[PDB]
Amino acid sequence: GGYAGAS
Amino acid sequence: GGYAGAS
Amino acid sequence: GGYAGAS
Amino acid sequence: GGYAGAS
Amino acid sequence: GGYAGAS
Amino acid sequence: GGYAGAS
Amino acid sequence: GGYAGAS
Amino acid sequence: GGYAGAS
Amino acid sequence: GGYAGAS
Amino acid sequence: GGYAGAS
Amino acid sequence: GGYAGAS
Amino acid sequence: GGYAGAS
Repeated sequence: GGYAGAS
Repeated sequence: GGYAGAS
Repeated sequence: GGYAGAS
Repeated sequence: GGYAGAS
Repeated sequence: GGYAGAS
Repeated sequence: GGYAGAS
Repeated sequence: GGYAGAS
Repeated sequence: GGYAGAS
Repeated sequence: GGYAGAS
Repeated sequence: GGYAGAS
Repeated sequence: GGYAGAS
Repeated sequence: GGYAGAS
């Protein structure tokens, strides 16, 4: 499983 | 901003 | 399962 | 944000 | 079984 | 089993 | 940030 | 900034 | 089993 | 598993 | 920063 | 700056 975020 | 993920 | 959000 | 999981 | 949520 | 979260 | 894992 | 990862 | 996190 | 971040 | 590991 | 790694 995984994830990615950007702000 | 944004977020995504899965498993 | 998964998800994505953006603001 | 988000969450996912399973078994 | 499993689940996913996003807010 | 597994999981993934992102905030 | 994010987290993922499984067994 | 951003973050990503997986397992 | 394993894991990964990023902040 | 792995990760990458940038600010 | 980030962390990962497994066994 | 940035960081990356894996195992």
